[PDB]
Amino acid sequence: LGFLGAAGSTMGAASMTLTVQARNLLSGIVQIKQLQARVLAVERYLRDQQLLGIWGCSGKLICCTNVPWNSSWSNRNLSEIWDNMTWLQWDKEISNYTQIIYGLLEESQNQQEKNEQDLLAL
Amino acid sequence: LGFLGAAGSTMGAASMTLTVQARNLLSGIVQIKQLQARVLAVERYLRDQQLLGIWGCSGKLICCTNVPWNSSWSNRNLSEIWDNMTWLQWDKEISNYTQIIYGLLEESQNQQEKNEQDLLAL
Amino acid sequence: QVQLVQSGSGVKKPGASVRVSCWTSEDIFERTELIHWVRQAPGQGLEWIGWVKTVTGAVNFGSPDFRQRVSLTRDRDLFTAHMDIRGLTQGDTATYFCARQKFYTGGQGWYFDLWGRGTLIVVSS
Amino acid sequence: EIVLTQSPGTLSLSPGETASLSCTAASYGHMTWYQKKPGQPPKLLIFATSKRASGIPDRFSGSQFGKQYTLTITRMEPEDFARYYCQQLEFFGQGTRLEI
Amino acid sequence: NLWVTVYYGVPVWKDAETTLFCASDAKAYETEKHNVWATHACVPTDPNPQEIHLENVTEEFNMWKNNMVEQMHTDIISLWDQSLKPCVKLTPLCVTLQCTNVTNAITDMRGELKNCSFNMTTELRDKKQKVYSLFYRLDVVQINKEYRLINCNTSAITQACPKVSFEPIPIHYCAPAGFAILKCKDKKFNGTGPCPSVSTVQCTHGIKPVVSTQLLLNGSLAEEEVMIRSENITNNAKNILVQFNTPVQINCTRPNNNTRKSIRIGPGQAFYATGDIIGDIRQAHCNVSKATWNETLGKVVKQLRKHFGNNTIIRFANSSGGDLEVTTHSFNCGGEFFYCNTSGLFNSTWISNNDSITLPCRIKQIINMWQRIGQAMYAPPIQGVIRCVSNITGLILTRDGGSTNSTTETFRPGGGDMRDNWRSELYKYKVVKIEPLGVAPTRCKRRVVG
Amino acid sequence: TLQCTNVTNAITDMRGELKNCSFNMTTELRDKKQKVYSLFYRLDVVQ
Ligand SMILES: *[C@@H]1O[C@H](CO)[C@@H](O[C@@H]2O[C@H](CO)[C@@H](O[C@@H]3O[C@H](CO)[C@@H](O)[C@H](O[C@H]4O[C@H](CO)[C@@H](O)[C@H](O)[C@@H]4O)[C@@H]3O)[C@H](O)[C@H]2NC(C)=O)[C@H](O)[C@H]1NC(C)=O
Ligand SMILES: *[C@@H]1O[C@H](CO)[C@@H](O[C@@H]2O[C@H](CO)[C@@H](O[C@@H]3O[C@H](CO[C@H]4O[C@H](CO)[C@@H](O)[C@H](O)[C@@H]4O)[C@@H](O)[C@H](O)[C@@H]3O)[C@H](O)[C@H]2NC(C)=O)[C@H](O)[C@H]1NC(C)=O
Ligand SMILES: *[C@@H]1O[C@H](CO)[C@@H](O[C@@H]2O[C@H](CO)[C@@H](O[C@@H]3O[C@H](CO)[C@@H](O)[C@H](O)[C@@H]3O)[C@H](O)[C@H]2NC(C)=O)[C@H](O)[C@H]1NC(C)=O
Ligand SMILES: *[C@@H]1O[C@H](CO)[C@@H](O[C@@H]2O[C@H](CO)[C@@H](O)[C@H](O)[C@H]2NC(C)=O)[C@H](O)[C@H]1NC(C)=O
Ligand SMILES: *[C@@H]1O[C@H](CO)[C@@H](O[C@@H]2O[C@H](CO)[C@@H](O)[C@H](O)[C@H]2NC(C)=O)[C@H](O)[C@H]1NC(C)=O
Ligand SMILES: *[C@@H]1O[C@H](CO)[C@@H](O[C@@H]2O[C@H](CO)[C@@H](O)[C@H](O)[C@H]2NC(C)=O)[C@H](O)[C@H]1NC(C)=O
Ligand SMILES: *[C@@H]1O[C@H](CO)[C@@H](O[C@@H]2O[C@H](CO)[C@@H](O)[C@H](O)[C@H]2NC(C)=O)[C@H](O)[C@H]1NC(C)=O
Ligand SMILES: *[C@@H]1O[C@H](CO)[C@@H](O[C@@H]2O[C@H](CO)[C@@H](O)[C@H](O)[C@H]2NC(C)=O)[C@H](O)[C@H]1NC(C)=O
Ligand SMILES: *[C@@H]1O[C@H](CO)[C@@H](O[C@@H]2O[C@H](CO)[C@@H](O)[C@H](O)[C@H]2NC(C)=O)[C@H](O)[C@H]1NC(C)=O
Ligand SMILES: *[C@@H]1O[C@H](CO)[C@@H](O[C@@H]2O[C@H](CO)[C@@H](O)[C@H](O)[C@H]2NC(C)=O)[C@H](O)[C@H]1NC(C)=O
Ligand SMILES: *[C@@H]1O[C@H](CO)[C@@H](O[C@@H]2O[C@H](CO)[C@@H](O)[C@H](O)[C@H]2NC(C)=O)[C@H](O)[C@H]1NC(C)=O
Ligand SMILES: *[C@@H]1O[C@H](CO)[C@@H](O[C@@H]2O[C@H](CO)[C@@H](O)[C@H](O)[C@H]2NC(C)=O)[C@H](O)[C@H]1NC(C)=O
Ligand SMILES: *[C@@H]1O[C@H](CO)[C@@H](O[C@@H]2O[C@H](CO)[C@@H](O)[C@H](O)[C@H]2NC(C)=O)[C@H](O)[C@H]1NC(C)=O
Ligand SMILES: *[C@@H]1O[C@H](CO)[C@@H](O)[C@H](O)[C@H]1NC(C)=O
Ligand SMILES: *[C@@H]1O[C@H](CO)[C@@H](O)[C@H](O)[C@H]1NC(C)=O
Ligand SMILES: *[C@@H]1O[C@H](CO)[C@@H](O)[C@H](O)[C@H]1NC(C)=O
Ligand SMILES: *[C@@H]1O[C@H](CO)[C@@H](O)[C@H](O)[C@H]1NC(C)=O
Ligand SMILES: *[C@@H]1O[C@H](CO)[C@@H](O)[C@H](O)[C@H]1NC(C)=O
Ligand SMILES: *[C@@H]1O[C@H](CO)[C@@H](O)[C@H](O)[C@H]1NC(C)=O
Ligand SMILES: *[C@@H]1O[C@H](CO)[C@@H](O)[C@H](O)[C@H]1NC(C)=O
Ligand SMILES: *[C@@H]1O[C@H](CO)[C@@H](O)[C@H](O)[C@H]1NC(C)=O
Ligand SMILES: *[C@@H]1O[C@H](CO)[C@@H](O)[C@H](O)[C@H]1NC(C)=O
Repeated sequence: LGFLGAAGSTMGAASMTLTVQARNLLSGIVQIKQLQARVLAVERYLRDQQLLGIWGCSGKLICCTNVPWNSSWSNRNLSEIWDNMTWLQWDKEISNYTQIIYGLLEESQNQQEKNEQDLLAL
Repeated sequence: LGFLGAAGSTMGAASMTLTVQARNLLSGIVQIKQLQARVLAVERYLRDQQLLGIWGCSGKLICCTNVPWNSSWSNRNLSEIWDNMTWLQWDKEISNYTQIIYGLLEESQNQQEKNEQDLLAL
Repeated sequence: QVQLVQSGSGVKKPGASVRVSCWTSEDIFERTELIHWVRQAPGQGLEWIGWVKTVTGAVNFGSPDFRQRVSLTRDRDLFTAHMDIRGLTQGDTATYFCARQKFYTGGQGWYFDLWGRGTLIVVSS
Repeated sequence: EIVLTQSPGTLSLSPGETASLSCTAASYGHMTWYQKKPGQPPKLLIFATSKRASGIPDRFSGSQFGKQYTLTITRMEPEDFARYYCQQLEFFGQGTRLEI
Repeated sequence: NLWVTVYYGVPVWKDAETTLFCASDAKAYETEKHNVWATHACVPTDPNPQEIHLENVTEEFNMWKNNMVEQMHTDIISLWDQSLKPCVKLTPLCVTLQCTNVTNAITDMRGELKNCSFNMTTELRDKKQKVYSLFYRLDVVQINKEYRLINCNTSAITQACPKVSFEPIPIHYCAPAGFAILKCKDKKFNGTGPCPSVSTVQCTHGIKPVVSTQLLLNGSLAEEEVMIRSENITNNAKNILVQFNTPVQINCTRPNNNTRKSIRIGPGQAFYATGDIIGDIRQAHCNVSKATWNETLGKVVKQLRKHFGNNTIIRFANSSGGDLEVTTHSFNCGGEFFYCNTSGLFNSTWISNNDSITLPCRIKQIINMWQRIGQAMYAPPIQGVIRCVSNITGLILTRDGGSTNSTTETFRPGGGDMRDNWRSELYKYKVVKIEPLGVAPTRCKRRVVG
Repeated sequence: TLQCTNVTNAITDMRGELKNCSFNMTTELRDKKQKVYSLFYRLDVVQ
């Protein structure tokens, strides 16, 4: 696959390249409008890392939650999604309620898990 | 031993000061060429964190892998390296091994462990 | 092999003064750290005379026999250099050359990358 | 003691064999070589570092040890028959000449 | 068996160049808000003592490749140029001057001063005025009564701004985060080659942007004995930094209550020019202690013999020629620019086995800095009193070339390249970058629980 | 103000393309003026 080779391929196959994509400037790392561009690349990276930190997904390429998948928002078989679709197509199907999904990751998983862990700790 | 005071110590002894080195502007933190210098320090810092994230070593000063050491890279004893050498000498000693080692850590450990762990989670 | 433009040749009486000069384009001159002069007498090997620094005009001569009788000058706005010789003798008959060095790093030795065609000075009765 | 001297001096050469010229000097340092023909200004052959001078068509090479430097010229080509001189900073040698 | 392990924060560095931060004394800025070197904002001096002695660490230095010099040089020029942009733009000043020598003077017939007048513009396009005032011989050329300014065919002559001090202010250079400045602690260091002992510092200290030609003034003093340093010793193109271990003190003065006149040459366009002079007029000059100077040269000679042998003769001589800036000692005292005759200092020969030296000086108001082509600065006069004291810390010397029939060598003042001054302070420091990534063997297997 | 006529005594190729014009230009001194002469192309000038 290689960089950019991966996006077109079945969503399952794409998982093999997640580090490749991270290395090839996805991370925003840089090898007076040019200065502004360098700063913006950094901001984009840190913002996304903050989301992962909120979700408890930081440090991982693949991260799971206890929030159920909204099947009514995709209407497809599990294997159909992983083998018969690209990520480019997939993004269009679940784009509308994405604000909800992100909120659920915080509320349904992390706020409660941290409180329960604190109760066990004390 | 203070900033870089560890350079005069053995590689083993030096490990006690890794946090100190992290504190002493390794972080890139500040107390129009001066602006560019500040941006550069940040870019360098984030790059190194990404590399640790790729290795799965993020958040730790010391990290292990299942990738075996090549005795042919140094032809030195384990205790010889830790007690009879400085880090400055060591870097020179294995300096042409960075490309292979860095690739092995990603390919042999980090992507593989994450895929296997996902399968257990399914 | 870029040539420096050299002044013409001629004959002088003993004790007379003479001026020798050379010119270059501004993109040649600016690059030069030192302008050197050498002398080629018939039947002899090449002899170093001295040099002038293009920036400050500082001069460092070889034998004192030249220092007393030779003055070197430069003009950065005209992209030229001049050698003024006084007290000419019959022993000074020789071909004189303008030559240049553009090496700015020490330990590399001296270089004469550019040369003029040179000029002949004859001193006689 | 003469600071810079050259050898062998004038010699006959046969094209097809590679030439060898050499010179020595007081103390130690980088040394360079020039080619000269009658009626012409001299030209640089070898950089003082022994690196070939720019504009030279890969026929010249050399190296040094101690106080001595050796210059070689590929196949003694007749086109290169000329006066040759060593230089060490302020000093020039007496030179050599290639003949046949 | 052994396995690969990763260590973040490892104390390893590599040679590198990076832009350094300008730091200075905020209090110096408070004493003069428009000082060109102080700047309007900077990093604090960071006077805090070095934490680190780097025991058992050695490394190679090469002051001739030290890029801190280029950054210092670039910043000094850039600050100078920026400080002159607000200035009045005296370009209209170049008009035909008609004049003769100063008459009815008390005097010291010195030809140094002329009394000149010209048709100058005024606040109104319709009106002209006669300015008068005095000029120095060095600033003018003949077209014989008709004169022109010596730099009138350059792109511009502009007045130094009247409220900008040029007094040197200490400038410290500090590392960017992730970088460090290393300092060689070896006593009497060459400035090149392996250093037996090093240390780490957050910033440089004590460096001042002092402009001078033949004699470095107010620099660091060699630690024990006079040091001789050069890029090479066989290449006569290279300059020698003498580095005295003791100062040689000099008094310099300038006569005599010269008054100043303020002329508008256009709307609000103030032009300053030299007015009348009260009392006797004397040639400017300096005293160098004769005894101190002689002892100092003897120490230099002893060091030179280390490179040339003990069967040698060391001769000194004055400049061979070239621009006024290289042939004379030039310096800025009180805002005035002086050029002094140093030949009295070098008339000596040294052979193996309350008095003072007075040096005459000359003054010009038009200065071409750093041998720049096409630009010139006109200094406004300082109002009548210059008193200046300085520390000579070393000389910039060159050696005559040519073959000899003897062991005699001759040395002269030379250089004039300001980068050689900066190097005399920066040789102690080196810039490196810290590289945290490292790997080493251990027995660990990275046990995994899934 | 330029005062001038067509180029004359030229070898030529009456083409009106070139003009020979003179004027009083300033000098390095406010007090002096010089006659420049030189050539202009027709496209660059108007009456
Ligand atoms: C080597 O170091 C010495 C000492 O550090 C240095 O000599 C010093 O020079 C400064 C500046 O010329 C002198 O400071 C002056 O002191 C007088 C004392 O009354 C002041 O009046 C001066 O003020 C002037 O500038 C002000 C700026 O706004 C004006 O407002 C004011 O009206 C004056 O014009 C100024 O502070 C200092 O006294 C001397 N020190 C000695 C011992 O003379 C020397 O110049 C350095 N050498 C080199 C080559 O830099
Ligand atoms: C000024 O610049 C000069 C150069 O233009 C400097 O001269 C150099 O000085 C060093 C130190 O004295 C000399 O090194 C010596 O080399 C000889 C022999 O060379 C050996 O290594 C070469 C590598 O290619 C090899 O080919 C030879 O066979 C030898 O193995 C040694 O025997 C000496 O011990 C010493 O190492 C340099 O040779 C010399 N010039 C050159 C071109 O090497 C001079 O020192 C500078 N002056 C200063 C810095 O003050
Ligand atoms: C800017 O103006 C100055 C001053 O007029 C110009 O410098 C002058 O340049 C001329 C021509 O090179 C020099 O003339 C020489 O005079 C000597 C006298 O013995 C004569 O032997 C030479 O043959 C020649 O005639 C003149 O001396 C020199 N003036 C000074 C004070 O050095 C300068 O060239 C002008 N810059 C320009 C036009 O770009
Ligand atoms: C791009 O298209 C080609 C050609 O269709 C894909 O090649 C597939 O290779 C695998 C190998 O096991 C076969 O099983 C597939 O049947 C081939 N194509 C299809 C459509 O199945 C190639 O994988 C495609 N690249 C992607 C999807 O990223
Ligand atoms: C620098 O080197 C010295 C030795 O020259 C080190 O001193 C060591 O001190 C420990 C103290 O227990 C001894 O056990 C070692 O044997 C000493 N070393 C030697 C070689 O005798 C000093 O620690 C070194 N600096 C650093 C930072 O480690
Ligand atoms: C320069 O020349 C001017 C003009 O001659 C001198 O000033 C004149 O001095 C006389 C005598 O006091 C006055 O009567 C004139 O009115 C003055 N002229 C002006 C314009 O004020 C000036 O003193 C001379 N400068 C010197 C000699 O240094
Ligand atoms: C200013 O004084 C100088 C002398 O110091 C005058 O020039 C001299 O004029 C006399 C003749 O009257 C000559 O004999 C001298 O040789 C000249 N000296 C020099 C150095 O050339 C000068 O003319 C006076 N004023 C002006 C405007 O020239
Ligand atoms: C240069 O002048 C200064 C004074 O401006 C001299 O320094 C003073 O010398 C007297 C001598 O009795 C001392 O009492 C003062 O205390 C000195 N002032 C100081 C040290 O600030 C200086 O010695 C003179 N230099 C020379 C070479 O004569
Ligand atoms: C340099 O030394 C000279 C000579 O000692 C000083 O000039 C003397 O200054 C005093 C001041 O009262 C006069 O009385 C003497 O007649 C002067 N001697 C002369 C003119 O030969 C000179 O001032 C000193 N320069 C300084 C200290 O800058
Ligand atoms: C240099 O100029 C200053 C003035 O700018 C002179 O100061 C005068 O000193 C006398 C001394 O009694 C006072 O009465 C005057 O009032 C002062 N002038 C002013 C304007 O206040 C100083 O004396 C002058 N020096 C010389 C050599 O004349
Ligand atoms: C260096 O010192 C000498 C005196 O020892 C200065 O004297 C010059 O000597 C030559 C001899 O032919 C004269 O022609 C010159 O006229 C003398 N001086 C001048 C200014 O021309 C020599 O000038 C000094 N060099 C300098 C000051 O650069
Ligand atoms: C620099 O100082 C020296 C020494 O004072 C000056 O040499 C003088 O040159 C004139 C030339 O006619 C001689 O008459 C003097 O006797 C010399 N004085 C000596 C030898 O002590 C030299 O001229 C000065 N240079 C300049 C440019 O002024
Ligand atoms: C020339 O060097 C001397 C010696 O370093 C300087 O005098 C010293 O100044 C410092 C200032 O803090 C004092 O602490 C020392 O005690 C002084 N040493 C003495 C008096 O022997 C002198 O100031 C320097 N001159 C200049 C112009 O910088
Ligand atoms: C998955 O495939 C089965 C096939 O019988 C189908 O019944 C089911 O609805 C599919 N799930 C989807 C489309 O989400
Ligand atoms: C998303 O919203 C847009 C705009 O309302 C609508 O046109 C589209 O059908 C929606 N798509 C999905 C997948 O809900
Ligand atoms: C060790 O080096 C050998 C060299 O042939 C290589 O084949 C082997 O794979 C290397 N081991 C590791 C862990 O890289
Ligand atoms: C470690 O030391 C032992 C001592 O007998 C030696 O045999 C072995 O080869 C050494 N290992 C190295 C140098 O890697
Ligand atoms: C890296 O390669 C260079 C090439 O000559 C070699 O000299 C050096 O020893 C090598 N370093 C390592 C760590 O293998
Ligand atoms: C200055 O202008 C006046 C006229 O206002 C003129 O007469 C004079 O000649 C000009 N300059 C001189 C030196 O006369
Ligand atoms: C300077 O370098 C020379 C040559 O290596 C050496 O002999 C001398 O001792 C050095 N000086 C110092 C102070 O190290
Ligand atoms: C300098 O010292 C020497 C002796 O070493 C002496 O002969 C000479 O006269 C002294 N120069 C002076 C005092 O100016
Ligand atoms: C310069 O000005 C004068 C003013 O009378 C005018 O006659 C002249 O034509 C102008 N220029 C030329 C070249 O004549």
